[PDB]
Amino acid sequence: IVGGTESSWGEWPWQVSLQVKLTAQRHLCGGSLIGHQWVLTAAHCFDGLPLQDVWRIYSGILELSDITKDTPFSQIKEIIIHQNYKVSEGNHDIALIKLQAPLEYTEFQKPISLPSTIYTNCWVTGWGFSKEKGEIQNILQKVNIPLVTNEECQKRYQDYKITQRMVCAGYKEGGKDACKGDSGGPLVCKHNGMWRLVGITSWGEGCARREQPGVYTKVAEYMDWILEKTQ
Ligand SMILES: Cc1nc(N)cc2c1CNC(=O)c1cnn(c1)Cc1ccc(Cn3cccn3)cc1OCCC/C=C/CCO2
Repeated sequence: IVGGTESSWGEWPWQVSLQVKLTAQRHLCGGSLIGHQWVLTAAHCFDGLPLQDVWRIYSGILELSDITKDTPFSQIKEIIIHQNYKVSEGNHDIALIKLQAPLEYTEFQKPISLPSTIYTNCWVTGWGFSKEKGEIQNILQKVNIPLVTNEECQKRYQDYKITQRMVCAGYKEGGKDACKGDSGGPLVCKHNGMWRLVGITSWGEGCARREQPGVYTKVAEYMDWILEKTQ
């Protein structure tokens, strides 16, 4: 997250960290807990070698440095990458993860409600870079960013097709955005006093540049797919 600040315990209780354990262990992507046994993330998080039994999913965590061998984690039972996703391309950047065991809902880990509206009060969170050529951040970062219309987003990225299945968010003069390592995490907005998952963090040209909004997978346009794959 560029231009954000530190979050607090329980503030974003659906945020998870997707890590890979090889000799060393590292955070690769964010995700959103959507049910006891389901996490939503970005398909591109799985672009690397499809190694077996390396992923560890951490929920109810604030600081990456607090993770040790005794910290509990979830494991992957199944990865469901959207069938039409293609590597190095934007469309359908979405994946479901079924966990090996159901997680309990607590004060510190709870699901984000899925969307069924002009959203105000939208936030993006994660442990990604705080600047374009940066590094993973230790404490979960948060930033408040306005949505832009798809017509405006398309005007900013005339070199790509911004589809109705994407949603964009950014400031005209930049400075606040998601970045590398935030991929797969949530873009949440308020409605009726309740948080809803509006987007999955996907892409931008650079990070936080003026007139270059972040591009997110628009969750509402994947609800039929989510319901089909989870039932
Ligand atoms: C979350 C995030 N935010 C920003 N601002 C930048 C980020 C990021 C982090 N995002 C990634 O690193 C990343 C890797 N693959 N992808 C994203 C998929 C992707 C999505 C969209 C597009 C362009 N497009 C827009 C509409 C249609 N197409 C391209 C994609 O992949 C090509 C390679 C992506 C490289 C990204 C480097 C910078 O990464």
